[PDB]
Amino acid sequence: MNISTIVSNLKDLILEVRAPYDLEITGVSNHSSKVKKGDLFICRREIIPEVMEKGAVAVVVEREIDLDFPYIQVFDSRYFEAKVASLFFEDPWKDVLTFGVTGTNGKTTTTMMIYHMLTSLGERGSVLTTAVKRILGNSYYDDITTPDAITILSAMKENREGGGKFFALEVSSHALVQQRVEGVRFDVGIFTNISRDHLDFHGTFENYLKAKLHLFDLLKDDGVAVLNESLADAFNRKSRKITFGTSKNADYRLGNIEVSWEGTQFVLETPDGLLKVFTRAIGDFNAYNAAAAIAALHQLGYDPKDLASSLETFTGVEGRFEVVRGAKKIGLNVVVDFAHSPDALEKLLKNVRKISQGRVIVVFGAGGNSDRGKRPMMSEVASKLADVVILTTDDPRGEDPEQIMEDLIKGIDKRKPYLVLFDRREAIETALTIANRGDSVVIAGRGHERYQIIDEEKKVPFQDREVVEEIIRDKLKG
Ligand SMILES: Nc1ncnc2c1ncn2[C@@H]1O[C@H](COP(=O)(O)OP(=O)(O)O)[C@@H](O)[C@H]1O
Ligand SMILES: [Mg+2]
Repeated sequence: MNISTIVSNLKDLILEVRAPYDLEITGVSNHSSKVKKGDLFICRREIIPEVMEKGAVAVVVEREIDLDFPYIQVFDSRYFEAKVASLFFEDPWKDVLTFGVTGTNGKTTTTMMIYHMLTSLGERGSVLTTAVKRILGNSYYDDITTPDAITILSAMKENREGGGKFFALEVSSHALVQQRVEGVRFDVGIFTNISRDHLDFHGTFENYLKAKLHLFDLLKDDGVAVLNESLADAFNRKSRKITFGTSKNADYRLGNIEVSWEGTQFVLETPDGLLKVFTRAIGDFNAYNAAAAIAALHQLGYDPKDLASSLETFTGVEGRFEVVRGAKKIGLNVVVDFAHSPDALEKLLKNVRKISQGRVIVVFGAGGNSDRGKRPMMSEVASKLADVVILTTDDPRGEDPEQIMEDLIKGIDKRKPYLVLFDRREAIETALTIANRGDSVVIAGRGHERYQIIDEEKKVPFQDREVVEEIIRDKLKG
């Protein structure tokens, strides 16, 4: 990539070029920590001198630099980033069936199903969500809540070069703001749901919604919008719509949801046929995720029946309704989830409620340095929908843990039996003991998380699911 190529292709973003038509560019980077030699560095709104010695050929910037150094000055750094990136990796999206999945809820599950449902129906590609990155064959499991434009596009160019014709990507409501995914074009576009409350919230609801529709700008004029029925009319653009839902007039229409410890069983009316679907993952919410997929997928002449038979193998996402099926070995069934909203909490308990023929006991705490006030109402939820509530320490990052517990304690209905134990290890041990023949013990807050973060920097090992299994191995022992 010449600078001549950049300027040429992307001229209108660029305000002023003070740089040789020459400076071949070898890579792109956003953090100083990460600069290679020859890369172009993009300075987001002192460091300039630093990043140049580290080996930077030139630097993008939003205001006048005034330094001896080769620099493209742009109208909007962050946008520019996306766009450049798309070039330097050479638009990896044209060659690969790309999927973007946004919504308030169900991003990860829906994306992961797509992923699973393609590999499983034979095929090779790549997924990239919050919870699971699989870069080609590799499941490079690691640090992916802080990806930018370059990291995503990077990872789509491994996919294509390594010969996969599809990339399944979760489009965070966050990420549409960054503009992380602005240099992309998607072949399909799933929009799962939208909350009218004050979950996932920026402005009013219209600002909240509009920003989530933007995805469909970023959509190939070839490809399709896969929409929730309840958002039918909101679709302000002019492209292919496929609806799903329960209304009798949605393109794909899902029916008799039947959640049980074997999983969600539902019945989906495709607009050419009709079929049983069984996912193994538990939760009624899992039917609008499944439906959204069998739609998007089958909107490319994949035989439905066969797609539907895919979902059978899908056993949820690690840390999301993870049943410790290995607990029946005692006398109990145990659920690990990650719920850190009043909301996910409620959904969970209702589902364990439906599915559980017995008492439901809930171990949870709250994370340091999220909302301080959404805390006592998290307890409020659990105080209602659960027979016994065991309150334990979570990841009190910065926060002093006993100054979290106070905040949580207010929402507990003091009339019902609640129990407070500040050591997660003992909370869990206890709940297993006080719970009976065939009760359900649910542990929330953490999920697949691998350490408990007490100190900003000082953290001990604690895998929620595993400690459970540990205590069970120990009880059975004697
Ligand atoms: N279609 C849906 N409608 C309502 N709630 C959902 C849906 N899909 C998932 N959820 C719930 O929302 C929470 C987060 O969903 P998740 O699959 O993690 O998407 P995200 O990655 O956007 O959080 C989960 O605890 C789950 O119970
Ligand atoms: Mg998420």
